[PDB]
Amino acid sequence: ASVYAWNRKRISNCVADYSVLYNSASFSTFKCYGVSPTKLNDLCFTNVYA
Amino acid sequence: DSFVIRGDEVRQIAPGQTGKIADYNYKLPDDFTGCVIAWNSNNLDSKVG
Amino acid sequence: SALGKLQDVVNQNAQALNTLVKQLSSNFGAISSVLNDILARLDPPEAEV
Repeated sequence: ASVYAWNRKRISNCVADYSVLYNSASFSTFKCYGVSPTKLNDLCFTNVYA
Repeated sequence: DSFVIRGDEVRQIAPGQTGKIADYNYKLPDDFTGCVIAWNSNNLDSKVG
Repeated sequence: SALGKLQDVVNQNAQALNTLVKQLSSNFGAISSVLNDILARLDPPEAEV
């Protein structure tokens, strides 16, 4: 979608492997603010939105 | 410490940075003292092939 | 209210202890008031801050 009409998708009731996101070199910018990138596999979340 | 990296990866040679060469190639300490020097080497470290 | 002086001392000490214990719940401008959350969520360069 365009930036004025950005698409928001809810993520819930799943187990997420974020290790495939850090190790992938396809992303020019992978920058996290309130959480470490390597600790994402060790935590549980709700209210996940993309 | 001498090495050759990409143009966009010069930001990752810094304390406290998240990156690819920062984690798996060259890591700087949080309390690092010293200087990082970077210069273009397209004339010498590149080949047409 | 005959024994107000002793009850006053007990109340002041209990209240001050309560205030101390309560001050742990404040983040003081940090992301969280829990140290375990910060240690489990962040890398040491920002967890240090």
